[PDB]
Amino acid sequence: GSSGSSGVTTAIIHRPHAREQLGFCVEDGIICSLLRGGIAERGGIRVGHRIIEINGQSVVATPHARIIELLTEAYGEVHIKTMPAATYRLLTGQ
Repeated sequence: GSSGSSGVTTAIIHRPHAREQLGFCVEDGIICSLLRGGIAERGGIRVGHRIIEINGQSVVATPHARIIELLTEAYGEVHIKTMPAATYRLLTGQ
């Protein structure tokens, strides 16, 4: 691609199996720890960043509980949109 708007980080997780862990630990819609040598790292998951959208679904105002049910339902090609709470907030602060 040519038109690139550097801003929100987008990662892609490869979940070939359902009975397989994820590696990345999410807390209140915000990743904290990441499994070393797993998928998250491969896809593009980085702790500290907050989740605002998943599999094409706005979860910025969605309760973790649900977020989990969603991500889980999404297998194989999972699109997780990560964003730094700092920037996001500052953006939607005005």
